[PDB]
Amino acid sequence: PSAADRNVEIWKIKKLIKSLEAARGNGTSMISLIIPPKDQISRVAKMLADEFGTASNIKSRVNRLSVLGAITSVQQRLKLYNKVPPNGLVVYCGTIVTEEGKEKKVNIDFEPFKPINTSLYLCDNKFHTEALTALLSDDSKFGFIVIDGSGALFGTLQGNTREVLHKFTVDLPKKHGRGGQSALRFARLRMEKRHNYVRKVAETAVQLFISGDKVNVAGLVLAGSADFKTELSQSDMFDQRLQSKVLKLVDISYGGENGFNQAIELSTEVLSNVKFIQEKKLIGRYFDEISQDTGKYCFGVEDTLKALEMGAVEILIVYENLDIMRYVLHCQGTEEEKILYLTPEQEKDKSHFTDKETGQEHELIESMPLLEWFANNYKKFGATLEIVTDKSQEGSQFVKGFGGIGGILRYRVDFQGMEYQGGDDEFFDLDDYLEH
RNA sequence: AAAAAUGUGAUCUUGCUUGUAAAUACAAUUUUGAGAGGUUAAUAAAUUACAAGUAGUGCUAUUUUUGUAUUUAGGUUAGCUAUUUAGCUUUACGUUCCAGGAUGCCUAGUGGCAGCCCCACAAUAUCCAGGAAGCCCUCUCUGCGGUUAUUCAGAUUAGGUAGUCGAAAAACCUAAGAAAUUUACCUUAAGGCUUCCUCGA
Repeated sequence: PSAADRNVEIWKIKKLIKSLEAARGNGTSMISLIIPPKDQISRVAKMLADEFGTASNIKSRVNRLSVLGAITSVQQRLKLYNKVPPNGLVVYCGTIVTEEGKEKKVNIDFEPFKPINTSLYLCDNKFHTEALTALLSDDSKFGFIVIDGSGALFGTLQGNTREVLHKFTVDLPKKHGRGGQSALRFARLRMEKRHNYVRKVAETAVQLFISGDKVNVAGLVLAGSADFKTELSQSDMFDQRLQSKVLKLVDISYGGENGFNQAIELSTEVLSNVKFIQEKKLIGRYFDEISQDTGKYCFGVEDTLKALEMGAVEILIVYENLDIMRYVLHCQGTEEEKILYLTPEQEKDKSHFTDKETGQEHELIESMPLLEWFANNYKKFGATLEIVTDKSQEGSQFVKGFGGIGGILRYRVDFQGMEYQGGDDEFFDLDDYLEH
């Protein structure tokens, strides 16, 4: 957990994904390997050796060469490291085709950030970036509490990554005491005392959840048996404003990386559901503002860039599937530089770059996507960047008018764009000139 | 050394046994491979002096004379072996090397030899046959050499895993196996397939 250092890793990952997708390999020449942490190398190596034997049996005399080369290449890199480093390793090997019929060979190994037990090895015509994108996802990990009579274990789950933080054990007074009699329910009193310790333990677990007056995980899930967790969940000290956040309580038996794991799996599907309703709560708030007719909320692709420059927008909303990117255009005269936002249809015809309705003359030299730009620069703007999907009806509503981007203002501002959107000076060509 | 003899009762000074004092090479060969603790154990003779007993002698014990001088010297501690002739150990009797002292006897001559104490006649037993080196067994180096946790990293294999071999090796040690190899098992998803009627200036 290091500031900015994590971001650098993210940068390399996104760059890698774009390059991996661009390159296409014929046949079975493309090999992708992901090695999880605390996973023995020898099992992996043996698996690679077994794969090598299979290729020989193929008898292709063409395909076999390509398959053997890929296998041998990955093995050489594997040989260099005696024991696997924490957070695992990712290795890509194979043969790819580049511009002008040139052959390009690739050997990349690096230490991935926070990927546990991916166990992915595939033979295919292209590299798989799905594991890489998991790291990139907006949600911030899952926090799990597994509670049992004989002990308590704490850990976190991110994507398909399993983490164990810390565990401890306490004991309830199990032996009643046949020989000594108090006869009166001193034991009940003892139980009551036990009850307070269970409460305190709850209180301590909660303390773990929040550090630095902040919460470690977006969602926290607790599990247990004999209703210790249900009781555990509702108490004044235990909630710490986090009680509302927890969705499912799951009854478990024989907990100890057994049955306890099952509780985690069911809770996660629901936790994803809370995000859907969390967005909905935002939505209800959004509609109330609409009723108000303040006009504080803005819309339009160009409006958002302008909104950030102003710095008046508290919340920035973007979609992963963004159909709008930033393109720089050269005038026929060559004396003037032009900036415009283009739809995928417009983006595809790079050489003409002309709108049918007006006959506009545009030439495209270099393009910079808006999604990557907004995420990198939101901090200087002061706005908060949030990512949402169009699955929700409200998301669809944004699509009909505003588009792939959304914006929220701290204070009511008229802004610029279409007349419904704001001021009439919707577009400008000033930015292109600075670059050139 | 041989001889008057009062004597001490005429007599002798005790080879014997008993108690006291001191002689009777070291090293090598074997044996622990070595150094070496256990050279473990056990337990050995004789010559001279004193007392007792007495085997001796009467304990103690005395005189004259003779003799340069009877001084000797040499050797024995001979053994074993063979029917006989004769052969023939530095003495082992764990193994092995080396003393050999006492008694008394034979060489004081005779034959050979210049001569002799030499060879023969060499001579009878004969106390100890002693001393020395060597610990059939315990620790160290480990003499068999081994025997090990293993890491390997390799070798060897078509290659893999194991074994074997090698290597870096935790450790341990132990009374000369005089040691031996055949070593396996694992994996191959589809492999490529045609013959019709000139007998052409």
